[PDB]
Amino acid sequence: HLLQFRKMIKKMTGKEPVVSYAFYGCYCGSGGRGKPKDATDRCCFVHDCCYEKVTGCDPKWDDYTYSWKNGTIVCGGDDPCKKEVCECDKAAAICFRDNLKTYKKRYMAYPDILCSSKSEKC
Amino acid sequence: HLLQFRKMIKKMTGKEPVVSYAFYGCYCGSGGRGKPKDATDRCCFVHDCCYEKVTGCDPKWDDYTYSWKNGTIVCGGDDPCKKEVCECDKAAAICFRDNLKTYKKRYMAYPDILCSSKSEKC
Amino acid sequence: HLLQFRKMIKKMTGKEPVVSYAFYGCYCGSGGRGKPKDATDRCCFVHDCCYEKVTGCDPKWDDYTYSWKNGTIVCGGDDPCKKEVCECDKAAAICFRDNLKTYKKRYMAYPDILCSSKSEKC
Amino acid sequence: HLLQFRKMIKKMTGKEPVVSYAFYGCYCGSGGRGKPKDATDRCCFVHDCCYEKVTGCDPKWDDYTYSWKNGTIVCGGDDPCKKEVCECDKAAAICFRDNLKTYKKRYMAYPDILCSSKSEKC
Ligand SMILES: CCCCCCCCO[C@@H]1O[C@H](CO)[C@@H](O)[C@H](O)[C@H]1O
Ligand SMILES: CCCCCCCCO[C@@H]1O[C@H](CO)[C@@H](O)[C@H](O)[C@H]1O
Repeated sequence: HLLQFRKMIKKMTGKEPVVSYAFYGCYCGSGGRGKPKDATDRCCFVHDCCYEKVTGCDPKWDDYTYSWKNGTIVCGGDDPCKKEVCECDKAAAICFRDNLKTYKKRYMAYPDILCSSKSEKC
Repeated sequence: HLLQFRKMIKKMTGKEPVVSYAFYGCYCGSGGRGKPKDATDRCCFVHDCCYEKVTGCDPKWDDYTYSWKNGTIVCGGDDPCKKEVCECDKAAAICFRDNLKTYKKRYMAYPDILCSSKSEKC
Repeated sequence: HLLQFRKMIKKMTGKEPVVSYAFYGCYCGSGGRGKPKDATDRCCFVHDCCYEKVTGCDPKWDDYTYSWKNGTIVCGGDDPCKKEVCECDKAAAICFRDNLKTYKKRYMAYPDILCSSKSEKC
Repeated sequence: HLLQFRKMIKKMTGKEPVVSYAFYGCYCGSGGRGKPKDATDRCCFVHDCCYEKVTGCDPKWDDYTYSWKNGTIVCGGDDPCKKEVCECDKAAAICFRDNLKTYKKRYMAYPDILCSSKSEKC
């Protein structure tokens, strides 16, 4: 679920996801188009590619089980699909954390009309 | 150029493109996500696939030359790229015209958050 | 803080504020222009007028103290400014609740370009 | 009309208005909030104040008549209202031209949530 993803980003980043990542660049918002603006935007591009590979369940609205075993997110459960989407999220949150240093405010709330016409492939 | 595309849609549809198509469904707005809501939305999905195939120029901001020879849009010029994008637009405008009968007001200004998580491939 | 405001709207409305109100009409989004589209949009117009009257602090990013004493939001604290902005929020959330019946989906994510040219005065 | 305004900015600035000014700062986008970010943003703030003074017609969607007599935009017509809005536009385009030197890319597509809470008065 996006609300679980949100909690992962918050803890690993220290920022309010809805304000800082929900509309960042060209891929963090809903969908995605053109070429990723930067490192953080690439995180969203990859996460987008991740959700598309998920077939058995709904990555957006399906709840998955996870824990913070030793400061790190650990995805569990017997459902390989929901765990699959949990890993997509875990990887994205860590991706945001690693590239926090290159985070540009000019990119949050970035207008999609300004995104390149040719989109990068997963 | 989107402003030329707009003139094609207006003449072939009789509607103000900025109001009636700029935010229609899941693909007519900027970018696109999930599954096309309907016929008209499919027009935008295809047009989106069209602009992605264009490599040599900018489909969004590059001006191309065309004429209305015999009530039909005719794309000209020596530039194969700009003409290529002109055909993308010409096809979309005609696509809107043919499916005008299935146009649903409930779909203009459609919230992207409600679009499917798995997007259709070109 | 907007994140506290968001919690008020959620509890009083039952809807995710970021999806259902962050882009509603002509005033709920950032800023505001033209004439309020409907009742819900008027809630935002008034809330906008409320934040403009606040002088001593930052209504958007300043945290205020409040409680849910008896199913109703109660604003506290010794700071008259922060409490002032808490009341702006409290009033807006209740405003959304009372007009939930007239909430129109066609208005969430409403394009600002379509908003009237002459804006109503506070 | 905004489409005429757009042609003025293009000729006087050499930039695509929809990309470079439609989302610049805190006032160039639709509506406006807080304090102008810079000189260019002030152009939009003033233009905003200009459109609000117009009463007899629609500055956004009403067409006015003008010409480029001697490299300079000249507003004509017998309609004082439409001419009134033509001057608002003419002044803004010139304003953009004069401050092109201070144009900051970090400000195009600027997130309105980051705009000051107290808006400047016309
Ligand atoms: C009125 C309800 C407010 C709930 C909190 C919403 C927080 C997100 O707010 C949104 O941020 C976007 C970019 O970040 C902007 O483009 C939108 O104008 C703004 O509404
Ligand atoms: C589609 C036409 C866009 C023309 C470029 C406009 C440059 C920014 O111009 C702004 O446009 C707003 C709407 O976005 C208007 O409400 C404002 O009057 C104006 O400041």
